[PDB]
Amino acid sequence: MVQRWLYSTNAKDIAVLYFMLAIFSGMAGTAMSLIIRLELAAPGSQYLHGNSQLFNVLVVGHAVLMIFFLVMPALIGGFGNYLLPLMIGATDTAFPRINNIAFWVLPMGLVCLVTSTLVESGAGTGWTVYPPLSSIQAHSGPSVDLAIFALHLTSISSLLGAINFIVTTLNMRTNGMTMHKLPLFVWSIFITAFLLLLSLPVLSAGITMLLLDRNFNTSFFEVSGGGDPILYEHLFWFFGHPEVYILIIPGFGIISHVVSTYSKKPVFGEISMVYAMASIGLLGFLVWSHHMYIVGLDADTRAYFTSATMIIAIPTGIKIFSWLATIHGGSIRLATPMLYAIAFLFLFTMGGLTGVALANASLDVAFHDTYYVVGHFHYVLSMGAIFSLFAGYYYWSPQILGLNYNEKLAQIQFWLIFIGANVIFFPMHFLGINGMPRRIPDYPDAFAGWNYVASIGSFIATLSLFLFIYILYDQLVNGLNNKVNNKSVIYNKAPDFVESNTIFNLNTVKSSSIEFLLTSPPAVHSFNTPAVQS
Amino acid sequence: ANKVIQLQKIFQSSTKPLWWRHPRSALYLYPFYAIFAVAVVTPLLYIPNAIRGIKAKKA
Amino acid sequence: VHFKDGVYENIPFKVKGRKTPYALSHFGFFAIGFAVPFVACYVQLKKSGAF
Amino acid sequence: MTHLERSRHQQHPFHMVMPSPWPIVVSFALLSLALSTALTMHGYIGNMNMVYLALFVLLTSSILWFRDIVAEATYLGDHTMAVRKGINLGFLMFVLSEVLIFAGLFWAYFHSAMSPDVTLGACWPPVGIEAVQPTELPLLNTIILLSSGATVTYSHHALIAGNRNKALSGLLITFWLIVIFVTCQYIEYTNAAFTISDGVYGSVFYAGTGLHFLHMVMLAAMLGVNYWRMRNYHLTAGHHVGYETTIIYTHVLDVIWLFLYVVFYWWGV
Amino acid sequence: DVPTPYACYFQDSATPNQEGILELHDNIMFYLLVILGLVSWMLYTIVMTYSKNPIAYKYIKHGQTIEVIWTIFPAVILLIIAFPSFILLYLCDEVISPAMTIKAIGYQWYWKYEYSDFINDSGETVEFESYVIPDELLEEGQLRLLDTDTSMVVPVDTHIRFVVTAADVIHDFAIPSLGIKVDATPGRLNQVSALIQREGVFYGACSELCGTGHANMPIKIEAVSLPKFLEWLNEQ
Amino acid sequence: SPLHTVGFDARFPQQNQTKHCWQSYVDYHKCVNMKGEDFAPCKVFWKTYNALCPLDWIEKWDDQREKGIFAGDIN
Amino acid sequence: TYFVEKEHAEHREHLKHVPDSEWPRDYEFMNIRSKPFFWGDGDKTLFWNPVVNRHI
Ligand code: HEA
Ligand code: HEA
Ligand SMILES: CCCCCCCCCCCCCCCC(=O)OC[C@H](COP(=O)(O)OCCN)OC(=O)CCCCCCCCCCCCCCC
Ligand SMILES: CCCCCCCCCCCCCCCC(=O)OC[C@H](COP(=O)(O)OCCN)OC(=O)CCCCCCCCCCCCCCC
Ligand SMILES: CCCCCCCCCCCCCCCC(=O)OC[C@H](COP(=O)(O)OCCN)OC(=O)CCCCCCCCCCCCCCC
Ligand SMILES: CCCCCCCCCCCCCCCC(=O)OC[C@H](COP(=O)(O)OCCN)OC(=O)CCCCCCCCCCCCCCC
Ligand SMILES: CCCCCCCCCCCCCCCC(=O)OC[C@H](COP(=O)(O)OCCN)OC(=O)CCCCCCCCCCCCCCC
Ligand code: CUA
Ligand SMILES: [Ca+2]
Ligand SMILES: [Cu+2]
Ligand SMILES: [Mg+2]
Repeated sequence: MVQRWLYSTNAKDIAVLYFMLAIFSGMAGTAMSLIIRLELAAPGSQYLHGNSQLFNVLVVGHAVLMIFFLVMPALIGGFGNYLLPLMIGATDTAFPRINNIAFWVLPMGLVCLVTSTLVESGAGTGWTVYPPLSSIQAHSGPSVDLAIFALHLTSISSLLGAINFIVTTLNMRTNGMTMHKLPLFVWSIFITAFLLLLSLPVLSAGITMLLLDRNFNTSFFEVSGGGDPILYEHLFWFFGHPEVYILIIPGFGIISHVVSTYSKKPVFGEISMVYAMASIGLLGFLVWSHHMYIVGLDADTRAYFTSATMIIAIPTGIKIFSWLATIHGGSIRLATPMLYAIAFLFLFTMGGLTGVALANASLDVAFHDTYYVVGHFHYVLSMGAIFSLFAGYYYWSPQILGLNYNEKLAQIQFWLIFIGANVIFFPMHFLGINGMPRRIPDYPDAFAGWNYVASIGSFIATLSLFLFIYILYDQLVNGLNNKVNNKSVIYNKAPDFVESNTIFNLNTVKSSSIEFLLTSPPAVHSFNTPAVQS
Repeated sequence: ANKVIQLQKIFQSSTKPLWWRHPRSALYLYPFYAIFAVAVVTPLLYIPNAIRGIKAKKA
Repeated sequence: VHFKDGVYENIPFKVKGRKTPYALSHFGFFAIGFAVPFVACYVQLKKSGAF
Repeated sequence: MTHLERSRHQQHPFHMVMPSPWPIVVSFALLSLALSTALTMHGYIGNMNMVYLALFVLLTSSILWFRDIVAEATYLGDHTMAVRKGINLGFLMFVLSEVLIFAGLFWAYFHSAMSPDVTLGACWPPVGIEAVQPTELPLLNTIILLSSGATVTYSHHALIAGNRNKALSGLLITFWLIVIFVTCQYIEYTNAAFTISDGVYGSVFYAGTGLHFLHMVMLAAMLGVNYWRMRNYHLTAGHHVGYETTIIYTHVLDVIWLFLYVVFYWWGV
Repeated sequence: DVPTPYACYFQDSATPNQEGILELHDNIMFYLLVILGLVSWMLYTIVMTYSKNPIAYKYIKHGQTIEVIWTIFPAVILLIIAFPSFILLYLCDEVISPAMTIKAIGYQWYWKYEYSDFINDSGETVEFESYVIPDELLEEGQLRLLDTDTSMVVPVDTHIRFVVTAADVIHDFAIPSLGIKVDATPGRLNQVSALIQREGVFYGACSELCGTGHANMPIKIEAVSLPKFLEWLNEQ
Repeated sequence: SPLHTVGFDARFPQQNQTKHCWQSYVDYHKCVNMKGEDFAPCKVFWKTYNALCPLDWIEKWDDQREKGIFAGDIN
Repeated sequence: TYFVEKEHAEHREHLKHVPDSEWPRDYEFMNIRSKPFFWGDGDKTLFWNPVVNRHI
């Protein structure tokens, strides 16, 4: 018991620890966004007693927890470590001891970020940590150091895990499976592992150089020694954009499996889906300065970055039309995973179309630090990547756990988050176009209207999260009963039209990936004689 | 000298964990565990002062 | 190493055959997560003299 | 070997590592290091004794992890052809990431030099700064490094051919050549007329060449590990993977230093 | 000139640069509405008809005609709006024949204005600092978090060059109704141009997180007539 | 109109204008170091570095020249 | 390299006799002290050499 969970070398057990830590962290990051939305409900001091430093501290904590401690350890640390070895026939990962250190650095990085908010005054800097606001003159004491060490520990985690993902895919495939025969979810973790390998080392240069200015009398970014603050932004954003794609592509591969299963059709143009995922991962290294359109760059620099940013809309739109082509002419089964996937196609398109407006440098003059930007990236990260994370859990957890969930309770949960997420973020575009800046705890009185509407939706969506916590409890205590009563779905594919009920019992599963052919909780020794395909 | 084959048969017929099979492994593992405990506890005994803003008087 | 197989065997926590109800573990674990932002606020508002 | 005997052996070539304590003990040393350094840089801890202990425990805990990989390959036979091919591929992806760390330090150098700031004098190097001349002690270093990539080539090929003495001598020389490079940079540092405190020039210069200095100390530790293993008969004429990873390392560091010497010493001076 | 409650559109424009920014926003939204009309319709009429289809068309897996066509169509649309977006980019970057230059410097939670053309009758530098009026000192009718204790006075129908920098950390000079937004970085000077076509008061704010006082550092600009500006200039 | 200020200069056509101030200050001080403090068209530089350059910047460079620490090469 | 290094040793010997009165004055960017180093006296670097490096 001690050595199964502290000494582990099994990739399935480690993936369970990842998901446990990932979900404990989304609690804290949701609680911070609730405190933030209560202080923005009306003009004046509301709940924080006029402490503007504390409001800024909670905004940094909110972004770091959601990105580096929820979405990455769950989509990649969780689903990647559990389903990638099973989908290719591997008996383990390569490097099983590397696989274990890449988890145990995240608990130590949390007891570095939490103690950062409790020491002196915390880090009220934004998640980008620009200098000179984050140097020792404008932020004294050890708070910004402890936040940098936390970011260092998440980079060790993601880099070590990426090296392991790349070797396993290239070296440990089963008999007959060639690189053209991989499932689309395996392709999405493989391409993501390469973006992490080529972007993380540039971020570790930028924030280690920021640590040197603060404590070792160095002038990379200090203006009195010749340094330049605009250098830090080039180094930070050269990792940033690749990161947003490191957060959506694993969700692109989940959406492919769910949509194909509940249509009873194979993915339309499956080979052009891999080519599109590779083109988006390559064009995500050539567009980073759309995040610096107003800092004073040249006009010919800005005209290049406009056209480079726009052309990533072509490969992404191929994936959107491809997904609509597989459900056309299908036999659609509206279980809970299918509901999230259909909402993803509608809410991701909206968030991506507000990005096309932002891509032009001329128009971004009216769209800088404007709530309009906040509206763009919560449509693609919270109705995007988050919706694909719910779709995954409802798709694979009955197999992984051996326990079913209450179906009609889960459709109530879906509608409560779909309604509540739209109420928070749709009026954010109205505030931004009229000119409301971001990162403020207080505003002029003409912005009170839409700010009240968004704070109401924030309560609707937190209630939907508390219903999900109860659904987990019901699945773990009543999961075996959910199979014998009629409170859950047993088969994600139903018999075909002319297929009789008893013929269907000969082959219950019609799957194009291995994972649905294992025992319900898969065995700890899953393959002895290797699997074989033609 | 060459001791690959002799150590090869000691290791492959042993019940103990891998890091314990060599006859000389007691001399490394006993003092490391004691040193590992001091190096973890002591920084933790200082967070109370850091939250309270008390600085060490090295002067 | 050889482990066991089954339903409640691939998780680190105990759900059945325990003395205390599993509800105290399940909701206590997610309560502590939801409660760390409020502990931070308390310390910092007690430093500014607001309390 | 019939069906009965084939049943007693694995059906796949891959390595099933037993549970170990090291991955979670390294993580605790990493947190003890992070908590100690931030607390001493800001006065909450009086001296540097606790930072010293955390570095010592991060060091002796990686040694024990490396000690368990020696036994799994020399005494247990767990490194088959497929395990060997995966290890090589993981190491090439490690050095590619480390190469891009230098790529970020070369960006910072070129950003500061092509359009220099006016508080410097709008000139590179800034006024009053006396820089290191290329045709000097740095030219002895670029020859000492190029001279070790050819004595390591004949040691590797003397081991494949079965010559022991020639193999053992072409490695004892590569060791003392990297050692000589390391103390030559030490002399060049305690004599330089500027410091890392001397503005943006002393920051980008000592960062690019100071990181490379730290890798060389790691490179000299690897050739000493190979020396013990080759002299005590661990390495065989066809199975020596701890050696090829070291060899690829000495060649990438050679190319990186070549770039440093052309940009930081010949173009930027 | 001022934000209004429940507003869902641009504040009214006073310069040709903000006239052109709005024209490009509306031109782009014409095509984003065609695309959203298609995608939402195909999504709706696929769920409503194939959730009741008992036999799936499992042998349809590719199409050469539609896949080429739907790769070319997004490229034509993207090219249509890049033409006016490039023209606006170079029309706003030019600063040709201005008649006056004003410097604005950002500080830890106030602004600072300097006139150094030496046009006033005594030929000095005119300079003052601008602070938000605190809540305790407001007079009834003044606007919270907007009104300042001093303002910047400019004439109408005059081309003006703005020069922006900073003293301590990064700030941002921004006025929504004038089409102005530019970072204020310690160490360098950026410039922008304007030409105001009507009189009034135009409000803005700091747009680069600068610490606790990031919300308490507004910008207020008054545009008056030429004889009226010379009288104000020659006194203060 | 009685309003005049410096115009477009082909050496500095971009948004970044840092070197326009610094070069006019540098040219002006070396114009008076050899051609004398008073020179009809030596005022052309004096107007430009005054119009578009912060007063705190000039204040710092003046103090540095007094101690021989100005980094510009004016002598 | 020995010849070129041997010359620099005498140049170090001459500077060691120069008193601090005619040491050239620092520029604005030289000897940056945003906050003291947390070791020793707070004013010296790792490879600080009193003969060639000075803070006045
Ligand atoms: C992962 C990304 C992510 C997510 C999910 C969210 C979710 C939310 N965010 Fe935030 N947000 C950011 C990333 C994210 N945000 C970033 C980067 C910033 C900018 C920081 C900066 O300005 O410096 C930001 C800033 C930001 C601001 C700006 C504050 C200011 O500028 O100072 C506001 C304001 O209201 C806000 C609100 C919200 C709200 C109300 C939600 C809520 O609606 C959430 C709704 C849904 C949920 C409740 C989450 C689901 C719950 C889980 C635990 C999932 C579990 C699932 C399974 C395991 C299957 N966010
Ligand atoms: C999941 C995360 C995610 C994703 C996927 C994206 C995707 C895109 N983003 Fe976004 N972005 C963020 C996360 C993300 N972004 C965050 C967190 C910030 C703020 C960071 C911060 O400041 O803290 C940000 C900010 C940001 C900026 C900086 C703006 C500013 O700060 O001022 C820009 C600039 O252009 C941008 C544009 C785009 C574009 C063009 C896409 C494109 O990939 C979208 C393409 C998709 C579509 C276009 C939809 C479907 C397409 C079709 C159906 C084809 C047909 C269409 C046409 C013919 C037009 N976003
Ligand atoms: C703050 C200062 C920076 C410190 C850096 C972070 C320190 C964390 C790791 C501490 C070292 C302990 C040894 C673990 C490594 C190991 O043992 O590699 C050895 C592994 C063992 O494989 P196996 O046992 O899994 O399989 C069992 C098979 N026998 O071989 C491989 O994988 C092959 C590929 C080698 C790649 C190693 C990469 C080096 C890790 C450090 C990467 C840090 C990147 C960030 C850089 C800043
Ligand atoms: C506080 C109670 C103490 C009682 C006193 C003992 C008296 C006898 C009572 C018997 C109970 C013994 C107590 C032992 C502790 C215990 O069983 O539950 C206590 C455990 C804690 O312990 P932990 O091992 O999980 O580590 C963690 C310690 N930080 O709570 C929990 O994690 C609850 C967690 C549940 C939420 C996880 C939901 C995830 C479901 C898995 C889905 C995975 C999907 C994967 C997809 C990739
Ligand atoms: C996580 C990934 C890592 C990304 C790293 C990006 C940036 C790294 C570049 C800096 C690396 C260290 C530079 C060498 C030291 C140096 O600078 O040389 C030493 C300089 C030169 O001596 P002097 O100034 O006295 O002049 C000589 C006149 N007689 O003295 C100093 O500096 C003193 C200050 C000590 C500097 C130590 C800084 C340690 C923090 C970084 C640790 C290394 C990073 C991780 C590496 C594994
Ligand atoms: C301050 C603390 C810092 C600690 C860092 C110490 C680093 C010093 C380097 C010591 C390396 C010893 C490795 C020997 C192990 C061995 O035995 O490798 C030999 C084994 C056995 O194969 P065989 O061919 O001998 O077979 C024998 C005949 N059958 O093959 C391998 O495993 C190959 C993998 C080796 C890779 C080692 C890891 C290298 C990257 C680590 C980087 C960590 C720091 C990164 C910081 C940025
Ligand atoms: C997903 C992101 C979508 C981006 C949308 C951002 C906003 C874009 C600009 C939209 C202009 C709205 C018209 C203003 C009407 C008005 O005049 O408003 C009038 C009143 C208050 O007005 P008043 O009393 O203050 O003064 C003026 C009094 N006449 O408000 C309202 O009736 C609110 C009604 C909301 C309007 C519906 C918006 C529909 C647009 C869909 C866009 C689809 C996105 C395309 C793909 C990305
Ligand atoms: Cu100045 Cu925000
Ligand atoms: Ca408020
Ligand atoms: Cu981006
Ligand atoms: Mg900004």
